[PDB]
Amino acid sequence: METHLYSDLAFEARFADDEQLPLHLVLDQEVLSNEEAETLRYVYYRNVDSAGRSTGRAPGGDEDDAPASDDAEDAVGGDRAFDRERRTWQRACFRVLPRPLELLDYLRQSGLTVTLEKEQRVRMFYAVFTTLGLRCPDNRLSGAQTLHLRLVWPDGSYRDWEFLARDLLREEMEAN
Amino acid sequence: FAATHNPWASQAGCLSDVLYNTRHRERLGYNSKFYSPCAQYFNTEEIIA
Amino acid sequence: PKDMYLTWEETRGRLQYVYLIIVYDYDGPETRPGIYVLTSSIAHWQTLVDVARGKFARERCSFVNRRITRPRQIPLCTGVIQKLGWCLADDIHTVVRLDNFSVELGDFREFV
Amino acid sequence: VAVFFEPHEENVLRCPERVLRRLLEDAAVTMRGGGWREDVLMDRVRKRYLRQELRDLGHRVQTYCE
Amino acid sequence: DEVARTDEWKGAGVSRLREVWDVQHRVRLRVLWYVNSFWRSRELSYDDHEVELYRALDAYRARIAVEYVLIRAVRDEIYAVLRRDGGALPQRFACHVSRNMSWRVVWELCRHALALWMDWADVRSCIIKALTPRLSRGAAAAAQRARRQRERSAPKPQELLFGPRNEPAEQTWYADVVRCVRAQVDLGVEVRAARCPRTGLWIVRDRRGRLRRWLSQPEVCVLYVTPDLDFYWVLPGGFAVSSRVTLHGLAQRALRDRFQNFEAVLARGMHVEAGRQEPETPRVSGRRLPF
Repeated sequence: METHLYSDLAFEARFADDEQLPLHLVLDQEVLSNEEAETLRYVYYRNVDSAGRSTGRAPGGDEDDAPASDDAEDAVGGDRAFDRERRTWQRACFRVLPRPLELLDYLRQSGLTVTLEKEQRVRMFYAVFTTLGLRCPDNRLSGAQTLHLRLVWPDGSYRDWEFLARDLLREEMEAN
Repeated sequence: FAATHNPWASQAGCLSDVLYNTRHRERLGYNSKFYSPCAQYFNTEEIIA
Repeated sequence: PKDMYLTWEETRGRLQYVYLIIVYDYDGPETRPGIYVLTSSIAHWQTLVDVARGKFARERCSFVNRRITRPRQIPLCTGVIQKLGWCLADDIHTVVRLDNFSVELGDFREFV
Repeated sequence: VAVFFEPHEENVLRCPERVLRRLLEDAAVTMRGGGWREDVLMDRVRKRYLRQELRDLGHRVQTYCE
Repeated sequence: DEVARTDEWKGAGVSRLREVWDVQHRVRLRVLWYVNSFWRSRELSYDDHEVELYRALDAYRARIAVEYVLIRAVRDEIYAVLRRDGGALPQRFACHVSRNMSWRVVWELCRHALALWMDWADVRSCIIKALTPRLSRGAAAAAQRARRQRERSAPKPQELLFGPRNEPAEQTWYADVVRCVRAQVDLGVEVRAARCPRTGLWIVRDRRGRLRRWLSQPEVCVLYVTPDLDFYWVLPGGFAVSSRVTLHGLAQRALRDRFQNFEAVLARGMHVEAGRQEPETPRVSGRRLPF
């Protein structure tokens, strides 16, 4: 719970350099296993734009459109392709609660006041509270953007889930 | 109290170093029977020792 | 006094040092300072302050909350440690009082 | 009792009398254009989004008619 | 009273909980919507024309399809070199063989296994997993240094008599094991391999040193890839066909977007020294009291 407020205020204070918008999430047994959620090191997100590459590169053109050409020496470009690939990810905050709970009764056990339209009392065995950012380039925002959720365990392996921006804001953007 | 009065013969990796430092003469290949009267001035592998 | 006494221990350390600790809880409107007498097996000051910070972080968040909710009023401190001496683990007596007490009137050492 | 051959770098397995090589080439060129196993995922997500938006049209035609 | 944003954040509460899926409909994660976020007070506009969704689905199609078009390139290279040599393949892997044996049926089983492996390709396979060390950080200088150390001249007696002492006869190979007695395909397989010094062929063992014993089984077929992207496809009897995997018909940033190997940063319980034996994981667990 406690990470959502902090990330809200952080994206508020960092809004003029990048116009990211907060995206407070919860993950549960439908996503990753409890053995995976007990050793989950950190998360990773990336605001890939609507039509093209990503946010962490030049808008028009780069030196990564070229073929790899199957060489041994600079197999994929060299180190600069590694730097471009490392720069485009941003680290979101992270908080995992590895005990079974109910979300609404948890938030009422904290100070918040959930007023849901009908009792969708969701139950889960472990709740990891994550909070991504999604970009608006101008103050408007296209629905054709997508996200890339990257979950990292300390062995080096990862998993990737992707979803668009349209389904995220299908009703809540239409509620404002 | 100048820096060096023979800057072809003093820097580590110059000519008269690599011609007369005995480690460099081992890495060049030389007859050890021939005595060189400059060996006593450029053996800073052992002069430092 | 049974009310002011507390510890975070099984009190099975041999040399039980004592420590006066007060805090400043700003959840009340003015202040609700919880005065406390604290024994401990631990003797060094700084690591004891770190354990107390681990135990009293609610008063620290209350302290920062007082700082944001009232800028003109200066927050004074958060708490002050002062050791008094040391005893033995059998010298306690359940009002809990001590039969022997070596004294050491230490200094008011603040902490946040 | 058993008889065999020790392996080498100069022993060669020949083509199978070109009666099976031709069906190998048939299987090569009958699958140059077909299921690429790439747009099958696009097919699944397009079918699922199409079902979703068609059911949304059902909710819209059921409520906006009132 | 300059009342804090935290208290109005909590007492403002959360509007509604909305779940959402991913694009492949695999995971389903839930999203909260707090009212006291600054999301409301920026007055954002929002619109989605359909051509942008079409281009987004095409770009996501490319991002999913890069692996399978690499596998299709592998299959095309196999068939290309199999037409190119004329059907005559050598034995590159050590296995004792018999002369009186039916071999056309092994060709039939090889075609069958090839079609089966093309049916069951996946992103967790040989060429992708062997490609992940190639995309790494220090791969460029490592391959350059290995190339220079390979392409060094014959040493004179000077560096042998006074210079420093000179100096990987085994390799870390990756394998896809397919098998048609049960139609069971095995994807992520690691094989230790080196040369047999009595001959010129390869010996394939486990990391334990099992001397991997599927090559005698007449029904399996294996694909081998090496870290220098040398290619091998071995039917039973030790005969195999070799090539190079060609990725030059593919973009670069797609390959780094898809499965570029990860680099980690420092968290708690990690050595600020580089490369020592770390202690255990942080391991925030629910079996203990969380302390």
